[PDB]
Amino acid sequence: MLDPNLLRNEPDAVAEKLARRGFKLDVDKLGALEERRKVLQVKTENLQAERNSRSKSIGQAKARGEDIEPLRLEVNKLGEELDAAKAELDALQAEIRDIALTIPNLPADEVPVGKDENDNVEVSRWGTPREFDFEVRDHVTLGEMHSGLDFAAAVKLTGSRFVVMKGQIARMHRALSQFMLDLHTEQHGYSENYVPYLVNQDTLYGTGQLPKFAGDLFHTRPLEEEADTSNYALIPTAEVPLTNLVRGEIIDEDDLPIKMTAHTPCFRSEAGSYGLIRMHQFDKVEMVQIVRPEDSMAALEEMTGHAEKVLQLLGLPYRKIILCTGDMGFGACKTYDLEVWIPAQNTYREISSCSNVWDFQARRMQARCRSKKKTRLVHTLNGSGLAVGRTLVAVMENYQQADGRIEVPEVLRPYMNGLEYIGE
Amino acid sequence: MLDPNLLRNEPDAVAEKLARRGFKLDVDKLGALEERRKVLQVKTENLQAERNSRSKSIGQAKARGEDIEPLRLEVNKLGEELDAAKAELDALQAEIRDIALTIPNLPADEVPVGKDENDNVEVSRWGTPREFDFEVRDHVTLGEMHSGLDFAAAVKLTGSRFVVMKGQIARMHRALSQFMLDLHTEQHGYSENYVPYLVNQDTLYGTGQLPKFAGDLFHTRPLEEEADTSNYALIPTAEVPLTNLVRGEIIDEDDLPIKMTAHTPCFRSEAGSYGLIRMHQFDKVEMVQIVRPEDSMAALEEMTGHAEKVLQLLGLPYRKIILCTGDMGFGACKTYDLEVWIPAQNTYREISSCSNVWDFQARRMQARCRSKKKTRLVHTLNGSGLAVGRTLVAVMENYQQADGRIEVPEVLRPYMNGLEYIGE
Ligand SMILES: Nc1nc(-c2cccnc2)nc2c1ncn2[C@@H]1O[C@H](COS(=O)(=O)NC(=O)[C@@H](N)CO)[C@@H](O)[C@H]1O
Ligand SMILES: Nc1nc(-c2cccnc2)nc2c1ncn2[C@@H]1O[C@H](COS(=O)(=O)NC(=O)[C@@H](N)CO)[C@@H](O)[C@H]1O
Ligand SMILES: [Cl-]
Ligand SMILES: [Cl-]
Ligand SMILES: [Cl-]
Ligand SMILES: [Cl-]
Repeated sequence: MLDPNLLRNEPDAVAEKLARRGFKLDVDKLGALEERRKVLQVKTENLQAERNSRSKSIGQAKARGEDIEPLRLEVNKLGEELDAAKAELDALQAEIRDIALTIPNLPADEVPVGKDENDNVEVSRWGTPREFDFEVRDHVTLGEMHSGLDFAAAVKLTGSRFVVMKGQIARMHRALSQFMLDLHTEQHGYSENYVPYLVNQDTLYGTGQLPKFAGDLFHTRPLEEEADTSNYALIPTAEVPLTNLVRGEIIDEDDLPIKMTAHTPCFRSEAGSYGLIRMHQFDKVEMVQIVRPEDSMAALEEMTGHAEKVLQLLGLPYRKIILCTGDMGFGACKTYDLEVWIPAQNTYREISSCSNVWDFQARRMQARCRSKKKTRLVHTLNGSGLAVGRTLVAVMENYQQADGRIEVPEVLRPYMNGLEYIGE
Repeated sequence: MLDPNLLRNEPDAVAEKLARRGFKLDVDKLGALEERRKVLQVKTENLQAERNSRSKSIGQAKARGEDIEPLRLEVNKLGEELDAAKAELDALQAEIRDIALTIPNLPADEVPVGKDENDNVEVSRWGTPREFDFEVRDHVTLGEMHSGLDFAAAVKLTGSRFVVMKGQIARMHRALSQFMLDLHTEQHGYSENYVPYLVNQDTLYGTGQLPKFAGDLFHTRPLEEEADTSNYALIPTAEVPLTNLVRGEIIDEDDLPIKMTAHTPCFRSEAGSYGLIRMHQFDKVEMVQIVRPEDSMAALEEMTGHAEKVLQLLGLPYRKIILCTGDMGFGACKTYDLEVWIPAQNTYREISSCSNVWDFQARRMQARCRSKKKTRLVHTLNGSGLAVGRTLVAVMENYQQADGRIEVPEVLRPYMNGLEYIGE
């Protein structure tokens, strides 16, 4: 959520910034509700003043032995009017909140104005794409040659946009996630976490999947024996459980930054999309940071660096892209995307997204920090380090040999019993 | 499913064997439906004989120039009677099938007759429980001392029967699953697999979770853009996707055994149950075997051995229990359970279940083998090698020191950057 004070005091500048990312802030609707809220706030106060007075008058009557019955009808009619007003006020505060929750984050000033993917700016690149001395085979070809990718088996087991990985390919996918977690926990100061893969409605509201993106998720039907408390959704990213670990907390500023990593499957309905490029299930090693507000922009650099180190150590050429206002996620105020070289596509494909979410989720979770005094909202960040299946594609394609074998990157050989190549 | 021929030809012996496991086979209901099926089969044949004859008579009329209109009414009335009969027959064949699918597996003759957990027989044991020279702390205590188990964080993120693991505890849990997969793939001839965690209705019918155990599962609501093909359930065990990989196949007997392993989260509604002992989500390294019918009992020994090797290499004392007729799972014909020593409970707790499922799932999946000649059903087996959270509990409790630190078992130190102990 955005600061309610900016929406009440500077709506025209908020709308101006939100328009840059393609959101039209309905200033007139919002202002009408906001105005009716103040009118109701006063109406309850006046009704309470009148009730207290008539009730103090009913006291003078009971003391003077007067007819204390007409004033009793007066006080009860006021008590009803008060209740109707508090009811209208609560319903109104709920409508404003519902609206507040549909508003995306305000973008950082250094974010370039743009409409879509074509307006994102390349800020840097590393490594040089391999000059192949043969016809480049794609990851589906390479997978099937090695009997390691089986899309038909997954359709039989579940349906489309699912995969079954077998043998050395499955081992490589596994090695990649172990290498990522070990890098981040042993070298980048992240603490490892095993989190639930099903989360509740409060958690989803916390990181911003709710109320607007329910359709992007897999929802589980409630359990018979947990009838009213098991309305769960499958996690779309480890950012969701990880960021919510500080939900409703007041952290000592000296205990910040909190750096968390986790390796989980990720589940996406993939609505609106028509091999291992966009699945319903995919693994990702996630990085989450809880920081002081003064440190989030530094933390974004640090975290992107951590994601970049995975690519560098695996010898995978990539480029760093700053997203434009119109290509960011709902909760982001600034995003860097890392795009890896895919030989078979003769282009760079997204492998990570690192964002500074500002105080947007902290406001929804009421995640604050103290100095050591008064409290204020922390900032949150999240980035992939990395999306494992996309890394596997990149490794298979970039390390393929003329004979169809796949060279195991040096850093993965200890995770693969010292194996030099996939296949014979 | 059981062999339809045993149910039709030897029902009294089938019922006798099923009663041993507490199932009352409704021989009289089944026999009534079976009988009405044969009557309908004949009724359709007679109606077809009559229609063909009257239709051949209608031909003699068209040839002789006779009134070929009454016979036309006769042939169409017969065609209707045929349709009603084929409709009654199909509805009946569906009722019989529905019943066939509720019947549990017939138990092996060496399975002891018993009513519950108290009638299971200990067949062997390994190792001696540690003689503690201090007050034994439980895994919740040990977890919390090391800030590695957080049950309150999981309730906030999702709800009850979920856990959040952090730091060296999460690392140890991770190390355990890596050690298990590496043991089974490098030493026990299992091929590694990355499978979907959501599966379809056919898959669930295949391994036997359906039709009887829908309530034990988490079900996902169908996706808007996959409206009629996304009625999925979360996998309760990797046995489900793994065993179904051979569904509808005819395997060359020389390609058997098929040995598959996988590390997945497992999701159970846990209906009827009132720390890390019975969660809604838990990890398990599963072993699955597809074998010739002559090899399943040998394969059960082999697989239990593979599960036992995990416990031995981790220096964890355990006992091997043969389940009695009344304590087996629906699809099992024979089960060995490995139960590990839990110091804080002064008893052995289940860590693995290894079963010979016979041709029960193979019959549902129509998974057959040829020699490279004619075909016959394969046998399937599955066993935990092992349930990861239960192994973590066992390791934390059995390796705890007087100062609260946890000694890292020798085999896990390479998976934990050479760490000797958890905590300082
Ligand atoms: N549906 C999907 N399928 C696959 C995929 C990957 C490999 C094989 N098969 C499928 N990757 C996805 C994906 N959705 C996202 N990703 C990959 O995940 C990365 C990060 O995802 S993101 O949505 O851009 N951002 C977050 O979720 C944040 N928590 C930061 O990680 C992206 O850069 C992609 O590489
Ligand atoms: N709900 C549950 N929770 C936990 C658990 C474990 C650790 C921490 N928290 C929870 N373990 C379970 C469990 N249900 C089963 N297990 C563990 O899984 C083992 C095998 O499960 S079983 O249902 O007995 N059999 C299968 O699923 C077969 N696929 C063979 O593995 C059992 O022996 C238990 O140790
Ligand atoms: Cl429902
Ligand atoms: Cl505030
Ligand atoms: Cl529905
Ligand atoms: Cl048969």
